[PDB]
Amino acid sequence: VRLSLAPIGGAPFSLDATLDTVGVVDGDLLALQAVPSGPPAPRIVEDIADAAVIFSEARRRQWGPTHIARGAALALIGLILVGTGLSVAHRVITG
Amino acid sequence: PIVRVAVLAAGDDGGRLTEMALPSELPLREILPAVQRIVQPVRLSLAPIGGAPFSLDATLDTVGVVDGDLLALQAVPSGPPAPRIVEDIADAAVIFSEARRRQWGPTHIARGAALALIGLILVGTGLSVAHRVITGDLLGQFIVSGIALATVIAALAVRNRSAVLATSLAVTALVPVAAAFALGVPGDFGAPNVLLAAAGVAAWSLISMAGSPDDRGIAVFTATAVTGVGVLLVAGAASLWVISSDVIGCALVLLGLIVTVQAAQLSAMWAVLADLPRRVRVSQAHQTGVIAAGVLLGVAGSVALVSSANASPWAWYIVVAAAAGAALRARVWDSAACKAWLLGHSYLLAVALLVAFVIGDRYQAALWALAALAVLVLVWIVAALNPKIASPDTYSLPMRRMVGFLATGLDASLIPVMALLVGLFSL
Amino acid sequence: MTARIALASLFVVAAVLAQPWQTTTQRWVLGVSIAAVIVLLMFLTTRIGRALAMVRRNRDAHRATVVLRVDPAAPAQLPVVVGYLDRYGITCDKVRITHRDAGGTRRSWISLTVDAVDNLAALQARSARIPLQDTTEVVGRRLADHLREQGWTVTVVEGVDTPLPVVAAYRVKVLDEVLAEIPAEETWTALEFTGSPAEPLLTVCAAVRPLAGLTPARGRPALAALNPLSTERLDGTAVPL
Repeated sequence: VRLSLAPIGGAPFSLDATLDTVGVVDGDLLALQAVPSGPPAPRIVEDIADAAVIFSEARRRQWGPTHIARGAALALIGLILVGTGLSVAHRVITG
Repeated sequence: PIVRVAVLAAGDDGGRLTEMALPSELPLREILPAVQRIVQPVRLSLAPIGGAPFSLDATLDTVGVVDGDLLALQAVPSGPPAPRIVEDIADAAVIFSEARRRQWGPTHIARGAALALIGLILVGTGLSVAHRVITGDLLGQFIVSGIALATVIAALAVRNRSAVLATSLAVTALVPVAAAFALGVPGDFGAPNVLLAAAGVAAWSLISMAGSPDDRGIAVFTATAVTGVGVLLVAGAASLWVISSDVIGCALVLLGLIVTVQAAQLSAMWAVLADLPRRVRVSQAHQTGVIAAGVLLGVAGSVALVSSANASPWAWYIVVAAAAGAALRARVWDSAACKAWLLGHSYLLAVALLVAFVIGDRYQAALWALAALAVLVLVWIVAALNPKIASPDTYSLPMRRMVGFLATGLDASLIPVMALLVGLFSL
Repeated sequence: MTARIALASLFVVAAVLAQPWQTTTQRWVLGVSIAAVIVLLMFLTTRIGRALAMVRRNRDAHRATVVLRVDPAAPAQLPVVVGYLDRYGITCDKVRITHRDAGGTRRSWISLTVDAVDNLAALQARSARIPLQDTTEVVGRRLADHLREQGWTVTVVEGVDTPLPVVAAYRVKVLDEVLAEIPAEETWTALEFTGSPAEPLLTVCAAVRPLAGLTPARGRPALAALNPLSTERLDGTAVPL
């Protein structure tokens, strides 16, 4: 293994350079995690333009158990509404 | 114990999206200062897109971060809204009431006029036809055609001036139009008249679907068009060749399920990627309407087979089989309105039988028909309380499979039954 | 499949009513019915239409694909690539791994493709126009740098390779003895995962110039898109490993 120090969210330190050359000020947070056997991960950033549209899809969940409820009541309402009419339109002739 | 996540900070201009990997098992108050320097008088924090900000004390483990989710950089929730306070009850009515969007304005009048008009056309038509069907005098057909022609022009006259009234005025134009052609060579409400009308709306619709500059009114056109075309043929062949005591619907329910089972391809038949969003919905609108053509057809003759008395025990199973088939053919359809349409096929058909017997003076199957609705309503409710029988995930795989051979084992297994009712192979 | 069963049931009910199976008035059609049910029974008509379309063949921008070359590839770097099917809200359609074994060396490739209709929302945020290619490049660089993080040395590639020159198509039953088995002077093997890395699914095909459990493809389109650079879903039923 190879454990070493690292500022949070960055690649670990270079083992043979003092912390004072990388710029460690008194009061940082350093992590003892392994050493990259590869690249230092420059964390490529891409720009965003309309960040509102990302959330509007998060709220817009799928079919889900929500559209079931509208189908539930809108079914139940029509059931009653024909329920009375049937019985009294039964009576609009005889009873 | 590091985890790889991607944060999103968009407050300044557009937004900046980077990712990272971060040390779990800590109070987020420790790692917040770091991210604030990478991507960038208030306080900030981290939240999943679609949820509320995460506490500054919990860890990225106990707050449930999976390695690779997309967090956002939102603010600490709020403080108090600092309620106002006004003592004079007089101004307590003017102050606390502005937050309504109450102003009369010269746009509550725009919606005003059009809504008045659509009423004038509708009852303008219905009066004349009522002046034409319960009594007889053709002065209506003068007035029918008069208003029918007029609205025809107006939609074509504001195609590029309102962009919403236009598409609204088109859809209402087909009510008097279908009324007009239906009045040539009357009969007893006539045998071949229904041939003339199916030409009209299928004409009027197709002209306007392409005439729509955007969405919001496409699906209603598409569905009634195929519905007009569909009824035209099975009415035309019914006008000369076949007498078809009962087998008009045998053509319909056949044609019905045919349209429903073959639905994805038909939508494609109507077909820089910048204008992708405009193309994707129209595609969806096309599908959601086309399916309604199926159901409305599916019942269209089905309401006529079991309609009168003295029907067939094979006729009773000729409709029931179809219903279930369509009902179990929903699990393949993704959107919501797509599902509901076929799902409520039985519902729509249920009431049809009821009125049929009440208007047919039966008072026998009527009550049953009302008892055949509750059974369908009751299952809707228990589908809503617990997301268990509605969710096919807490099932078994052969159950998920058996429903398959169950599905295709019946929706098509009625064409042999179809040959019985008409007796196509009794000849 | 339903058209076949429905028409079969049709003819058979049509024939069973031939109690007067005589005078060749109801026996003739009886013969034609029992004859047709045979020809309707669905591995023969399929090659019929296949050969028709094949001889006819003798004359998008919703999908972009990024492909990675790593030399010392191994199944030790499998989870790192099955994870990238669904994360950062980008929902990669399918992830594909290909090896050429011509000679002794296995030339490796990762194949990543992203549609546009089921993650239209996210791409709509990067710009009003749809930056499909650039975005896919970004995820590809992310895989590159995470995989080099582990230690393997990777290379982005665009003139990737060819299993069909730009020739035997086989898709296997499902399991390991085979992929250790795979001959001739050239070997193209292609592994591909998809289907919700909560639990993924996969299909596998291989090409060289029936060994244990292979199966040919009569009717080639299946080879045309076996190269990683292809943007196609690798026809074949899926398996839960």
